[PDB]
Amino acid sequence: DLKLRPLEREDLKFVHELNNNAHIMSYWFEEPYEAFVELQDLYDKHIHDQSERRFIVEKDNEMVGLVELVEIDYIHRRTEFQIIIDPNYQGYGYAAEATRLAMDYAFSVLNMHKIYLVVDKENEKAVHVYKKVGFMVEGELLDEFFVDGNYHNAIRMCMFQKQYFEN
Amino acid sequence: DLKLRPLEREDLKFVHELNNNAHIMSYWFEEPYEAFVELQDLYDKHIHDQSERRFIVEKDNEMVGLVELVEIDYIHRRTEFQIIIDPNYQGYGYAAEATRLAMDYAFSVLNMHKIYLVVDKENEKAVHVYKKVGFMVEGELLDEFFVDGNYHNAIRMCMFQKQYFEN
Amino acid sequence: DLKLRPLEREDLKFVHELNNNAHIMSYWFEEPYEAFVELQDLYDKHIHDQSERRFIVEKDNEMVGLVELVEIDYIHRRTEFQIIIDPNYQGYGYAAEATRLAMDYAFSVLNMHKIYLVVDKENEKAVHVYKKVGFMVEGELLDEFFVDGNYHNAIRMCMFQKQYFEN
Amino acid sequence: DLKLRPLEREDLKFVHELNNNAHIMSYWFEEPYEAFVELQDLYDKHIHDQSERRFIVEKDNEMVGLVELVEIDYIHRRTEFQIIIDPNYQGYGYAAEATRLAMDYAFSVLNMHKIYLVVDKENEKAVHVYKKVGFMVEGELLDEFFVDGNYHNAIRMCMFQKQYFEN
Amino acid sequence: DLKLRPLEREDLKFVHELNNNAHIMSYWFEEPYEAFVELQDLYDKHIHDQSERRFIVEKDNEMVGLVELVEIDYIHRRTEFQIIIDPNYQGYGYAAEATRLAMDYAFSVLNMHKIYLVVDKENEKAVHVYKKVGFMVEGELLDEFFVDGNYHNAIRMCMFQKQYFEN
Amino acid sequence: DLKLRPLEREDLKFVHELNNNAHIMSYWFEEPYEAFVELQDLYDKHIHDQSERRFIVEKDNEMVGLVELVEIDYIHRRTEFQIIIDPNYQGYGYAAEATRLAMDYAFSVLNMHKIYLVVDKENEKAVHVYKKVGFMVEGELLDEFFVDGNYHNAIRMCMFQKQYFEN
Amino acid sequence: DLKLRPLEREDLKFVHELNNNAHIMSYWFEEPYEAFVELQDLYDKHIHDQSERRFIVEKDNEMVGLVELVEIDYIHRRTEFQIIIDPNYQGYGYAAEATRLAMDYAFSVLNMHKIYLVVDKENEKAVHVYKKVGFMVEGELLDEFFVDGNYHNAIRMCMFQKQYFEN
Amino acid sequence: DLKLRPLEREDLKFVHELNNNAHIMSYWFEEPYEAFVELQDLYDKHIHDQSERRFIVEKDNEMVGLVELVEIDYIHRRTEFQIIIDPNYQGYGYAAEATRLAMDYAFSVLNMHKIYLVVDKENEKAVHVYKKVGFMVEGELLDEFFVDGNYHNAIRMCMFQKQYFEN
Amino acid sequence: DLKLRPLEREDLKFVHELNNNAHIMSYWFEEPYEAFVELQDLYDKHIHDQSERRFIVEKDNEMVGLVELVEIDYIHRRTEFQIIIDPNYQGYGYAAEATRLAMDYAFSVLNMHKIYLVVDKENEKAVHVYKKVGFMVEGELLDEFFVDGNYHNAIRMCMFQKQYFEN
Amino acid sequence: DLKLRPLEREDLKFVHELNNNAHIMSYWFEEPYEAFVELQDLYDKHIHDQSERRFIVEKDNEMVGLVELVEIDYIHRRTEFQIIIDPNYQGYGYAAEATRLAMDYAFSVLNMHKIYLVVDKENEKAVHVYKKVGFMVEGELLDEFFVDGNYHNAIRMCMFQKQYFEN
Amino acid sequence: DLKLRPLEREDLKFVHELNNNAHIMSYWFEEPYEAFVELQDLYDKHIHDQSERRFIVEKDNEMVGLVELVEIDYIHRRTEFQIIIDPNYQGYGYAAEATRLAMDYAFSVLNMHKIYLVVDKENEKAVHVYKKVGFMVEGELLDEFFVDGNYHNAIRMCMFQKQYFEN
Amino acid sequence: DLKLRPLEREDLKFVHELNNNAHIMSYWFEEPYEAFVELQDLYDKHIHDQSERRFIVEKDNEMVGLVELVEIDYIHRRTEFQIIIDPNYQGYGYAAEATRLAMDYAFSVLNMHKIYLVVDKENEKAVHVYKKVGFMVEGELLDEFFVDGNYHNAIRMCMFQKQYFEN
Repeated sequence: DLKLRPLEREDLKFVHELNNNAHIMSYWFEEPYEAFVELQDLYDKHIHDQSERRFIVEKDNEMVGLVELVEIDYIHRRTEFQIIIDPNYQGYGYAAEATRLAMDYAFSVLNMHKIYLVVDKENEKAVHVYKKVGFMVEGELLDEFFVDGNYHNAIRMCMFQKQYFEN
Repeated sequence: DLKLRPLEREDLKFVHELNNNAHIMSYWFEEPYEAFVELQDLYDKHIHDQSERRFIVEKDNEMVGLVELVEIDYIHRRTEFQIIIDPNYQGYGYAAEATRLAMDYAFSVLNMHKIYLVVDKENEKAVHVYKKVGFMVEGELLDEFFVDGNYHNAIRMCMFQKQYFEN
Repeated sequence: DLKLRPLEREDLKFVHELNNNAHIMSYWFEEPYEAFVELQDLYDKHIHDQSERRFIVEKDNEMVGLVELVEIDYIHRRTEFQIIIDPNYQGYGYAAEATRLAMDYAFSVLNMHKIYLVVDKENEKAVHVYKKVGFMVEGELLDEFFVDGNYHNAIRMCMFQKQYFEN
Repeated sequence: DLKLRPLEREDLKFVHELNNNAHIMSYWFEEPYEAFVELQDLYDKHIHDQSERRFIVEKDNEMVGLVELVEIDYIHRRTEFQIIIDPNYQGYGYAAEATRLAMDYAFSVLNMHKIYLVVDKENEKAVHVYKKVGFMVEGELLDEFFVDGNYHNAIRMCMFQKQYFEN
Repeated sequence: DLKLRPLEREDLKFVHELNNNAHIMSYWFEEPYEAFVELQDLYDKHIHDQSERRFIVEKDNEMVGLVELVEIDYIHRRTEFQIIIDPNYQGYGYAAEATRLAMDYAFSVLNMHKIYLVVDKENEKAVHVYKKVGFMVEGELLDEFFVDGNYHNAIRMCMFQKQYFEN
Repeated sequence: DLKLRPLEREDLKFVHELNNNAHIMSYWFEEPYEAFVELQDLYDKHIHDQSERRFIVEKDNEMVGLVELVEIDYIHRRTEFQIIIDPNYQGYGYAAEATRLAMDYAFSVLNMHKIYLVVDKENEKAVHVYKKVGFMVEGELLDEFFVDGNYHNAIRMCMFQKQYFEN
Repeated sequence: DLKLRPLEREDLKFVHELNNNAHIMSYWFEEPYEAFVELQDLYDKHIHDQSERRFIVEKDNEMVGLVELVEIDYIHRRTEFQIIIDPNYQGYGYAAEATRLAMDYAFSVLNMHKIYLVVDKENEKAVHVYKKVGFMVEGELLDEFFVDGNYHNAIRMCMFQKQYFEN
Repeated sequence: DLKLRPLEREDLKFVHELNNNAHIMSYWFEEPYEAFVELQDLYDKHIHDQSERRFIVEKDNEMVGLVELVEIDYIHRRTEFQIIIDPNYQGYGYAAEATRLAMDYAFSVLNMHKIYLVVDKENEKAVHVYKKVGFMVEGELLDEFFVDGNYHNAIRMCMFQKQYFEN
Repeated sequence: DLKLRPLEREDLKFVHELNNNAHIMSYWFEEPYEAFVELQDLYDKHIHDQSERRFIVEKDNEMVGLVELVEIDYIHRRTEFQIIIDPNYQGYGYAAEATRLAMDYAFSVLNMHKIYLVVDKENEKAVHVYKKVGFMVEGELLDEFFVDGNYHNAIRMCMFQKQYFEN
Repeated sequence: DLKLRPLEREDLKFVHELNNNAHIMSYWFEEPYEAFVELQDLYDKHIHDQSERRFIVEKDNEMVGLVELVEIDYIHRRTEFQIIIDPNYQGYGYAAEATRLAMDYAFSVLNMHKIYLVVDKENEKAVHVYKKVGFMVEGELLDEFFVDGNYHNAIRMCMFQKQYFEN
Repeated sequence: DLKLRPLEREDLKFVHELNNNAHIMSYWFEEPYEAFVELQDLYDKHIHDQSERRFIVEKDNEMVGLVELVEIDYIHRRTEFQIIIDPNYQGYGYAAEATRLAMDYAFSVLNMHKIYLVVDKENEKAVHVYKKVGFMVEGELLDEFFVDGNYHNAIRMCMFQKQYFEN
Repeated sequence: DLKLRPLEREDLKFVHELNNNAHIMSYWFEEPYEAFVELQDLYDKHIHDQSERRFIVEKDNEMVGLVELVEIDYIHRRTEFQIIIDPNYQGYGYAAEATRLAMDYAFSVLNMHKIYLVVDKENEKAVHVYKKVGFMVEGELLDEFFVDGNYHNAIRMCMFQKQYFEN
């Protein structure tokens, strides 16, 4: 069955391969990086930084994706969620299960009150998967991302602890 | 007439006095601080950090407030705006003029495409001043801030470069 | 009226005097200290450590005591509380008022779920103060502290967020 | 026969595996860690820190678990005890034997006056093991740990030097 | 098909060979270097410097050249472009294709307003390539470079964002 | 008579005032700075950097402006020139005299082959000053600077060693 | 009445004056020192070292001597005791009272099991004062100290916690 | 024949194996250590420290034990002696020969005036071997060591240079 | 054909072998060195130092010598020249060709105005090769070098850029 | 009478004032400097560097000039000599006396074999003073210095130990 | 009466004046120094170095000279002695009295076996002083020091512990 | 034939073996060392220290001994000499030949005026070797070295430059 495990430094190569194929502008603890050694230096720099928690999503000891809890705020008890899945594993529905795992970790382990995520308004699939797992649309950010030649809006969706526990 | 000038280290005391009276949870380059020496250490640490630009708002060589451009993104050309004015100067309408100064700096000097801000949904004054100076409501963030005993929603408002230049 | 303000480095001298007359074995972020320069070095070392919050409790710009929230756990949302009042102010009831200030900060600002404290079972007046302000006895720790020649029991008392909000 | 030996750096991998399968929120000298390199850096940082002693409990040159004496206070002569046994060894009674080993070390080598431990009140089998080896119930901590979705009480149990020497 | 990928540290050897056969006076973040270890030290020093972006241009997992965006100015939104192709690949037109790749990255990802480059006025084939891909002649710099015994003029050529988007 | 002297650290305050009233986006060894302590740290960091030479232009022990030779290239023997005069001294012709001083230093002391400068094409009075002192127009840079709301062209002007020596 | 207080860095001068007149071979955390700046550097180096505790002996806010607990062993619960009194205060019997204060601190605060001291066998006064306050002779060390031209034996005397508490 | 040689870092493993089997509380330049990497760090820290000299005791290039001269005092010309022999080599009488080697080194090379050692009063074998090689009983230290559940006295024995040279 | 290439750190061994057989007093950036690790440390220390440029002289990927441009003065545009050739390659006339290569680099790449060298007045071969390639005698330095038992004079020879370009 | 004394850091200001009025290109341990703080940093960096010795030339506790022994070679026993005298003291003949003092120091204290100096061939005064004190012309360096618009030759003069001692 | 006291850092100025008027080539822990800041840096570097002991010799709280014990060898128990007295005090015999003070310190405190000193064979008055206080001539070192133009012999004189104790 | 070569770091092992079998108290730049890593650290620390020169004396690429020039004084032009030959080579006369090699280096390369050495007066064969190669007896040092139980005299022998050149 699908599993989460803490992200190890030895896994960074895999992570890089991910961020290579999906996009070109990747960040680590909100600092931008392009090359693998950049990613390694940021990892070493933020080794004990508790503002972000990252998990490898595994299927029978096989690395199939990455879950990221970023901008963790332990006073307002909220965190932003980001998920990436290897395109060699699309169709198995792993996105929803990994999102559910991350929801369980954030609400049941981290004792968070709110989870939120931001998707491009073109990616209607992402909006449907996230509505599937229980997210509600919270806002529409105007020209939030300059994507390949022009500005794109984004959908911010959110979900809360007590709503999650009762499902 | 009202003026902006670059924030100097020697001004930090004033800043602290501000953040003392208005709230209790203050940040510097997204790191939290309580005491004055904490603020000084963060200032020294982020001295050349260009992700945030801060200005003292002056009235005839008198310090009346603070303007902050934070989360500056030079690729997506956006920045978040925060303003604080000494309560010994409320009524003179300095909030709107300082916001206009910051708008001019961000759009005409920094060449930003978008400015946005976030206010508590209780502060209906802030919503009206910002609508006055031309901001449009962009979203409503749900239980975004734990404020003195319970969660509060927030209004995210925004404004764009070309809209600004034509007014 | 009685108020809290963030502990500044320039206040450490006052703190030292307190911990000198009241106790002889004092700690700073769980490290022991005796001399003033020890306290200063510990302060500088733990300047941004968010596991402890310290406040000077002031009466009309006069320093009257110290409030400490220590062992702050932002996942289990609990913190231990320690209070010291200058013995030149007994009778004004400043202990209970400062404890109430600290309760408001912990429950309404820090969003804590539980506050707890430990007192010597000899000091029945502290137990009476804390029962007054709403703490409940939670346990009795056996021979927890070696006090002036022999072991003493201690009372662990606690209070919870919603019970505080309903009173 | 079962034995203790000092924890070596080369053993950390084993330790990690333990803390991975048993828990997800693990600490090293009261600092939290998730990944293996985090554990290694914390180990290196607290190499000579005498506030904690850790032992590998071995059965015929085979690593079967971990004993931890933490929060060692050499003035009040007390320490908290934590034990972990690989779940591949339930039934051999290794928990009680390792706990007895740790008692002998703490009382006969460290010259401690008191040992205490904290267990979830759900795990009645740990309470039974510790009552077997001579621990007495000392207190019940209310909502001390947020465990998988809700707060749990905890049992604090303790044992003293002369009572151990007479048994 | 021809592609760009982020320059890795492990690629520096290839880069060196390029800059050795093509030129003898090479720079890295505007600091001069001759030997391989010089290049490595400069790379390590400017690892997170965002004023330059470098890409390996690859043809079917084979390293065929180097693209450099230097003097990146995120306020005036302009960058200088430099291209190198292994002389073992003349005729395949890789210069123009790599330049087009770099244009797409600069205008569509970096949100740049202007790209410019400087060529020796002797190399009319580079001027022809750049005119092909859409660059316009902007100026003639007088005796800008001392080349093999005497001074040479240089052609500064440029291209703008909307003109690129409409072609 | 007007004279040049080496820029001292104790002069930085004056420099700041200049760059504050004249511009808002100022650089030091091509790194941007806003506040005074930023300028001081940059000065200390580039103390022995020989790529830039800065002089205070003085009139009878009175500080009247700043001359900067930047981007000094000792192989191609060229340098860019920047001049600032306190606006309290317009009419005395100090700009041209200071520029002549800088020409003498660059051509007769530094043994430079070429001097160049860049001006906004709006400022026809600077172009007139520089044409007076012997500079020739070399090029027109298109939309090189984003100035107060829109892009401006710039004039690049230059002068050579032997032409200077024969005049 | 006579008092102990923690040794402050600002007191080191006084300490030096002591160690100047009594002997010529003085140590700080078992490292030898002669000059005042040597003493200051050792103090700074061992600032948090808990193997030695030092107290200023005060008479009505007047510095009259020094108490030192050295070679503190928190496992075997023993410490060596050293006392020095300003010769401008001999006759008042301050030696015995300061020794009694130090005994109370070691046995009642530090929870020590044994105190011991070593005196030259010539100093028969020291042997009588220490026998007065309850020390028993424990051993005679042969040629233990080379004193001003020849070797001297030493008397090691000791006293235990339970013996102290019952007097 | 039996030999001494300087202790090398590469020998530390052997040393650890010794201190593992004999006792559980081991020190290096008076700092306590448990694990092998702790021992290595202390060795590196005190590499040039001349207050202790350590020798490997060898029998035909085979490591059979360890000799330690600690607390070396070059002014009073004395040193404490400690010897450990692998229990796989008991019976060959190597203890006395290694002690004789160390005596020769201390008196004939180091020019020491006095050697002393401390043994548990239970180890009557150690007292007889040391009396055999010429040590005289010097004192009996009361409850000097907390050994496995209760306090033990110790015998301090010593021997002098001129007495040694004449035997 | 004979070639120059930038000196790499991996070549230092070869260099050492050279400086071993020819002389005994060798320098690196004017600091003296004897052993190989000394040379490596100097190389690492002066890695980016542009006051000296060194080239390996190669014959068909075979290392046959070393060219050194030292005391490079970019203001007076002069540099001292030193050449060393492996004695296993004497007779092929490589000295003159390597000197010609270095002349071309200094005059045509570095834009130097003057090259000079210093030879022992005994080495009449060196004077003839250098006169062959176009050097003119510039001076005779008296007792400039203490060579193997007595002082030797030296011949300083020089050549200029324009003289070189016209041959 | 005229005196030499070791150059103190507190004298650097005077030195700067010298190097300000005479020339514009000044060096310290062969590194170039312009500003006073540059000179201070070089002084601190080369504080124990014995390759250069500098003396203040004093007339009745009044600072009148500077003597520099540079490029000191302790193997070939030679040093270059440089002298600067305040123009407010020209005519008193202090140049020759300071040169004689420096000659005595170099030959009689430093045990040097040769002193040499280099002067511009225009300064015929310097050649006559140095011939006066006993220097012999050793060489004429061609276009050695680029001086204010064109190249100048230099005269290198020298003098030897035994010649000096016999006068 | 004449006395010794440990050399303080604040005394270095006095020391400098001494070594300036008496000599010109002075050393500190065998490193050479000329200027005052050199002496201060050397002092700070060798602060805890026990190979040298320095004393100010004082007459009624007035600084009259310097005593130095250098090259202290605690194994061979020997030290070299150097003495300096302000020339404003010749006739009072302070040299011999200070030398006797130093003898008492070396033989009675440091437990040295031998003291030795080296004087120029010209100074027969120092040889007479040292013969007076009990030194014996031990050797004549040939051309040991280059003194003001030529080599001088030196007298090495010595004294031993028991001979001192019997006089 | 016998030759000298510069001591490399990779040779230290050999050196250690020498100093182990010949002596037990060995020094490196006058700092004492026992173990191999001590020697390595001392070597690394004094890598560029020019006060000592060390050579491996080799016979046909075979390491046969060590030559050391220590206490090199470049002002008084003297150095102490120390020689060690592997005892597996007695009879070949390598001591005298290596000493002659060292003489040639010191007098003909280093331009030294005097060489001196110190031998135990017991070793008459070293005195005979050194008298053979031209050393003259200069002095007899009394009880200079504590050797294996008692003090020994030493012979100081020397040789001068011109006497060497005439033989």
